[PDB]
Amino acid sequence: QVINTNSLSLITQNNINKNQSALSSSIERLSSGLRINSAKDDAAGQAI
Amino acid sequence: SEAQSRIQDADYATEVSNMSKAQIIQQAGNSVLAKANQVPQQVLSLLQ
Amino acid sequence: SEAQSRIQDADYATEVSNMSKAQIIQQAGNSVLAKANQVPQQVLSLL
Amino acid sequence: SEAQSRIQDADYATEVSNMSKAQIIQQAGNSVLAKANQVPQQVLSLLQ
Amino acid sequence: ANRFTSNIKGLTQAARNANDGISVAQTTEGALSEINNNLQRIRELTVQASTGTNSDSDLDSIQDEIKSRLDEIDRVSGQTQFNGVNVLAKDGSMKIQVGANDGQTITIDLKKIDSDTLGLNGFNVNGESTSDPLAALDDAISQIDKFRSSLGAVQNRLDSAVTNLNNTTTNL
Amino acid sequence: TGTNSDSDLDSIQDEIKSRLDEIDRVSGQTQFNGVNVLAKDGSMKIQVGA
Amino acid sequence: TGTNSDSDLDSIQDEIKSRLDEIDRVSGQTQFNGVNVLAKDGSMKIQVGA
Amino acid sequence: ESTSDPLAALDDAISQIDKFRSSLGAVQNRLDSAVTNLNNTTTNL
Amino acid sequence: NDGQTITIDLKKIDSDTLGLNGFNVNG
Repeated sequence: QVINTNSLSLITQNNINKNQSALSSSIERLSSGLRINSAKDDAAGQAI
Repeated sequence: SEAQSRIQDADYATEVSNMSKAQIIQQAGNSVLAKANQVPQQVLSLLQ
Repeated sequence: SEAQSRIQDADYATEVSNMSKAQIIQQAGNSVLAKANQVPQQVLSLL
Repeated sequence: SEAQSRIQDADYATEVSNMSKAQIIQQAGNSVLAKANQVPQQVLSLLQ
Repeated sequence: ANRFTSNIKGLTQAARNANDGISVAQTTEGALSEINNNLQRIRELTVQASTGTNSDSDLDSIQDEIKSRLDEIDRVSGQTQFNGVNVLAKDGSMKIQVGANDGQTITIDLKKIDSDTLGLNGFNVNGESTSDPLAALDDAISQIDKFRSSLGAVQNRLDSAVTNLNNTTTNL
Repeated sequence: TGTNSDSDLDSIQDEIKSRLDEIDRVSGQTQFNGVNVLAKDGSMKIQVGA
Repeated sequence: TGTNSDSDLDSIQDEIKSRLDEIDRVSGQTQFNGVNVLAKDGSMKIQVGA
Repeated sequence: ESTSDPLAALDDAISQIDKFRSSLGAVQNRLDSAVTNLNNTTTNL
Repeated sequence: NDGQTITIDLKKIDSDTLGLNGFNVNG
């Protein structure tokens, strides 16, 4: 009922950006072939 | 070596389904975003 | 390259939303101006 | 030979990515240009 | 409305800054991973030189390779930089404005890493010889692992920050 | 678990402490229209009855 | 923030100085009917009661 | 050298500007009400 | 009105102004 703010594209974009991280992690883990590529994934397993 | 491969080397059968699910969710998000950007168009109909 | 893209690149979703918004505002403004620019004829309609 | 090929030959991955980027950019630009041609149309409705 | 728009713009800028900090942390982690690989290779070389079946020239060659690896470690430690500021040569902290308001930030502990800070300077397997070579090497590797882990949680923290910030901008 | 060593426990504890201080940070620094929503036990009223 | 370099701070400070200069300029040389409004601390008195 | 609390000072300046605008906003409302009252009074007189 | 202007600073951009007046790498 208002055009100055969509009020829905914002939520949709937030959801898309949330899914983007999982998509990127999956794509990286496919090519790497290793579970923990960086300490961001599991800093505890890196030392082990 | 077996122990470290238990720690590292994320299984592919899980990650392929993970990336497939992520792709499907991203496609659905893009579709619903293209749908949502259309609802403010009806405001023009109120004018003329 | 990732950092520079964060700085200089534009995520197209925001720009499509802004384009649609500005286009709707422009069309609404033109439509309302088409009537706003014509209310002096009332004093003409008096005579 | 490998030192020479390090210069002349192109990494096909970066080149195909550039090709896709240019295609998408051209399509988007042509779309917004087509949509930008109707902007001067409202003046004839104003004259009415 | 003025207060609201000021808050929204500040939050967007803070999200951008947090992303920049994520990039910095990732670059530093890559440098640390390179140093770690070099340390692992030099540890294997020390295990090789530990036995007695090798002749003196073998110890000399192993020591030359060890010294080359140490020089490479020092080089990648000193020459690494991101956006004009070094990462592995100064013991300061990196403060990232993520709260969109005065004061509140997120700190990144940067430690000066080189051949001296890690110890085992003048390793000298050939000559004299280090008292406990494998012990010092494991100590250096443990220090590298501690730095990576302490830096590893930072980008997860910053991702949580940017997610919360996006939600906050949406609601505002 | 009992298979990990001491250093693994220290690393897990560093991660836990980072998460905990981030919890405290996001709690204390989340505000709306000049009031902290997660830093006080007070209550706000919404005049809805006119 | 702390991630930006010294030259980054230089550029941002130049832009901030430009905006402050513009603020002072528009505060100085805007007037209505030949009398300035944003430079004189007095108050305009308008007779409306006839 | 550098300002101690830059965001605080900027918020204070924005608050001063908003206060001035709010004080200016009500005056023209009063003037419009006075205009309407004067029109009615002139009609009746 | 007279005196109400905005100044646009300019610089003389040239290789000599930039520096090294014939920067070279082949000795």
